[PDB]
Amino acid sequence: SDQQLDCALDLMRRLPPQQIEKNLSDLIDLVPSLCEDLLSSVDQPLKIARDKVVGKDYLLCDYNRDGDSYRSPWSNKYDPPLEDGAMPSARLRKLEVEANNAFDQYRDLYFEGGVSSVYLWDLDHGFAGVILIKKAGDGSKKIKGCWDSIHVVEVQEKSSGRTAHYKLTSTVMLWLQTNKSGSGTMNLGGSLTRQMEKDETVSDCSPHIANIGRLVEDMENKIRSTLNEIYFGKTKDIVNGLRSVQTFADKSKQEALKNDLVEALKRKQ
Amino acid sequence: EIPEISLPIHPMITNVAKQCYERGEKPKVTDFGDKVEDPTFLNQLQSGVNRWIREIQKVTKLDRDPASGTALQEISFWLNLERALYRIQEKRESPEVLLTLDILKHGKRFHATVSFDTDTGLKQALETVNDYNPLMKDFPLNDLLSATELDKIRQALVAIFTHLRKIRNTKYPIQRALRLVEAISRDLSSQLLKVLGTRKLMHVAYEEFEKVMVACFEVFQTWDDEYEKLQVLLRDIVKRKREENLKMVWRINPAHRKLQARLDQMRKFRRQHEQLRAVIVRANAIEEVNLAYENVKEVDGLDVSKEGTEAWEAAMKRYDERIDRVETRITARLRDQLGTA
Repeated sequence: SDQQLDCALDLMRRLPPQQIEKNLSDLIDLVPSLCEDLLSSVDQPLKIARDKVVGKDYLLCDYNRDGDSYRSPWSNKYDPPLEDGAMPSARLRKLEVEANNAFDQYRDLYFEGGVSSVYLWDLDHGFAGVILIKKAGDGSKKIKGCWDSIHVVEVQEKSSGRTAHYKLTSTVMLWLQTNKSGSGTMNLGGSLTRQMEKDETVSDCSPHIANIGRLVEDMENKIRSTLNEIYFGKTKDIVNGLRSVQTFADKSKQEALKNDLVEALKRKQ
Repeated sequence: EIPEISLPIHPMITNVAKQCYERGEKPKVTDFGDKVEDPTFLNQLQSGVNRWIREIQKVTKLDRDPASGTALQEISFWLNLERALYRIQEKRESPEVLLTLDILKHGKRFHATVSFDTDTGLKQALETVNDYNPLMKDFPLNDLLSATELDKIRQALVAIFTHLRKIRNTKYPIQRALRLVEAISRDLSSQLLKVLGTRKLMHVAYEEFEKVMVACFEVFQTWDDEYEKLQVLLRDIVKRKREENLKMVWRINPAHRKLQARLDQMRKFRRQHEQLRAVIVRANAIEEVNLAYENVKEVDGLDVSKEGTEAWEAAMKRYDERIDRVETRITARLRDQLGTA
């Protein structure tokens, strides 16, 4: 049933990014023996939890999925009440609380709201973390958007000397809508994923978390940019290439002179 | 062993409190009046408080090698730190020092006031002290002090470790516990050294020496099985704490295996003498091997390890060779004694 899995992933690849959760559950309802085989490479939105003791929010994924509970980084507690989970290193717990702090600053600077979370775990010669960012559109506004970001980062620290090897994998799951009069309703799905790795020197002024912050910042700038120009301009190009606004036989004139100049440019070769 | 340094206050403040002491009035903060909100006054106050912070930090962060000195020295050192940090809290809680703090608070200078409790590591030092405070009081090391009988040592070793079992709730470090164990073995070795001294073991018969031998291995087995129980104890402690994957060394070479190995070589040594001296009695090879036996073995000399290998590895295999060469005749002699007929 391995070909069945390949076609299943391609089906999710071509599936409409509006009902990712429901249709993923449906596809799992086909072959439930292949269920938690798909929940590793099928990108879907996030789940907002609620830290009761702190009064914050924290997102849900597999990295915080300790057993079947979730480690709330604002409290380092598990919900459902599992007092047998895998607590992170106390060292990494302090590094994680400052990580959550720095990314709250990051999130507030670019997203001006939204929910974020940064979990962490070990490595033999380093550590690794995940960065969840979920920005839903302004509910008051008509723009029904939902920015979703997941950043798999793996700090492969070298021997000593404080130089590292920062491996990072990201993912953006966009969502957009406008109920504008000129467009009626213009829905706009979309999703990206990239990888980047750099070896920035670690120091007392340049900790690991700062290097990760620069990488996440650059990565999201590239993804948002890349999206907006390449992919969205590509869609605009497709709509313009399908139907043209200019009347034909006028386009035959401009394309006529265009082919004339094609002959002119390829005439003096 | 621990510096206990008092906190000096400015002399004019002492004269003011002295003036209030002549009356019985509590020396108020605003007694200085205009002198409170002045630059040089608060300047000198912060100078004194800053030196106080350095005096506290002089002894709070103090630490030495956990295996430096004997076991009782390190254990008593932690005890000294406990009571000494309480004395630092005593000097902190006096109303005169609080009066200086009130001067800096009333003069809107929050720096020395907040740093008097945060910059001083006395708070965290006292909380760790209190975490180790019941663990350091009523330690049964005296059970190990006057224990000359190996049975007293058996029950003593089990008692001390069962009292030490409360380190599951007080976060005991790994390497600290291992150096602690080696310190325990240090005193065990010292006690056994004088025990072998007051035993006159080189002259007793194999009956009493056999009983003493078995008692020695009794103590050693109490060490091994109870130490494995302490090993499993610390294993589950590290599991319940969930901190990291350090390269923790459990390859412990304590102070008692050093004598245990020599005992083992003597066990097989007595096997040679057992079959021989127990039967040979039954032509002068009988006498002659007991002659050469005692001649190459009567000089163990308080059986320390250093000279043990240093000269006794040669004298040891030399004793083997003295049997052998001495016993060399009997083989071919037996070939005579019975092969002729």
